[PDB]
Amino acid sequence: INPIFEPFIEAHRYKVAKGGRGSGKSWAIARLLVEAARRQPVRILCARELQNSISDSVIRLLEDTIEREGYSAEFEIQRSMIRHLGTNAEFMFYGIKNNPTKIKSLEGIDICWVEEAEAVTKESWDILIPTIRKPFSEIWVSFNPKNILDDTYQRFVVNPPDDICLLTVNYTDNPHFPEVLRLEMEECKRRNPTLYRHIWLGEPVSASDMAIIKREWLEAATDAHKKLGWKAKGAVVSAHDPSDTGPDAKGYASRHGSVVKRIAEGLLMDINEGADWATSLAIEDGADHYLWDGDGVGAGLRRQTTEAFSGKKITATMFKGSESPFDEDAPYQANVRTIGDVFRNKRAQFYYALADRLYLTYRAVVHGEYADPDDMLSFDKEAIGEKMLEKLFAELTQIQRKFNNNGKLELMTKVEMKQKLGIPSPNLADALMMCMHCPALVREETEIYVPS
Ligand SMILES: Nc1ncnc2c1ncn2[C@@H]1O[C@H](COP(=O)(O)OP(=O)(O)OP(O)(O)=S)[C@@H](O)[C@H]1O
Ligand SMILES: [Mg+2]
Repeated sequence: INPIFEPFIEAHRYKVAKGGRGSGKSWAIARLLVEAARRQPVRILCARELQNSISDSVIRLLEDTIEREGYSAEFEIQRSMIRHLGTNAEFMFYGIKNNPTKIKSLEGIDICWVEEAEAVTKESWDILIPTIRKPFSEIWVSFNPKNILDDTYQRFVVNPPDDICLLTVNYTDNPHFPEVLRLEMEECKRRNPTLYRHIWLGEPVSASDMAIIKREWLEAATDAHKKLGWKAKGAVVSAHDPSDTGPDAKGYASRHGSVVKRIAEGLLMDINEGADWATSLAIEDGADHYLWDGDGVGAGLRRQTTEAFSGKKITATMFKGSESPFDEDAPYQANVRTIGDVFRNKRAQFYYALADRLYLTYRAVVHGEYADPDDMLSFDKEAIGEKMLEKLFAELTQIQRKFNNNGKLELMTKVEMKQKLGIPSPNLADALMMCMHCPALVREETEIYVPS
């Protein structure tokens, strides 16, 4: 029984163990709760976010603990209950999302153990915590941190309650760390060091101090046009990131003026299938302007792209993020500082156009500061879909500035991100970034004109 957990023996309203995989927190807590039940007539609620069947709960772990220590003859074991025959202590097992009503009605709970608590949503906490209201009752929590902004992390680490005993552990704190897990761990440490730190050292995902777009801006910008009462006006712009020859999904983004309407991923496609997919989406979206990344495997797509739009007045622009910024000799607008003095290249230029729109939108939504909707950006959540919106947000928050020896704004490249961060190429984020750019001049009545 790892001495690190000794503080959980003392009385505290909150006992929270956070750590990486194989750290021993589950075995330690099960052991302590079993020893408590042997000695006090405690009612113990074992809760989790989702319990689709009893096998998803800790009941088996508790049974194994009982048998391991040789306490079997002291207990009654049923499908969904464990009871001590001497104290009448009782364990019960419920999923919060499954049985919210049952949970609210439970009486006399002395200890609540929330396991796998990283999955527990704010709404679940808000249901569960008020029910554990007996004087001297305790809430025990074990979790492997996910994102620093997830409720469980915010609730117990960043903005903690009174009387919390917080322990942080990892596999190095587990004197019984088994070989099978050690092998997985060392394998991971070598293959993906960043992932290893998250999984095995229990470090939550959080924003780099070099990140350019904050999660909270993206949350505010979600349906900002509904929140603030404006609607989409402008051209429809679509963009395609053809990715590479690797596994990473291709990307597509489309907006109608300041309202983003579609974020799509292209899986198991070659370069031509991907271009066909993306140009078809652009047509379906009624695009006036289409861009695609020409810096890599996309450099040869011009003919297929313009062919796909034949007969339709849709501009087609090859975006090369490595090029000097668009309009680089023009004055920069937030002796004269030019756009070219500020941005190293187009990739930086348009990622900052995106970030600037998002920040303005954030200040409008959250701080009530006025801004022209044309300068904002809103995500139409119903149109895009929660699933793809979340995928996009997870990529956008990883886009990082890097040091630049001429004091220009420059971002880590997709290749660098994969190498350093151990993540797939952020192709949805790049597709969205590219649709920030509108270099082709057009009118219903006129030619397409591409100044340069
Ligand atoms: N007190 C102990 N005695 C014997 N073996 C232990 C003990 N504590 C941990 N272990 C072993 O270490 C392994 C991991 O412990 P766990 O408690 O399951 O860690 P964990 O932090 O809950 O892992 P995650 O986040 O579930 S993968 C167990 O499967 C046991 O094999
Ligand atoms: Mg565990």
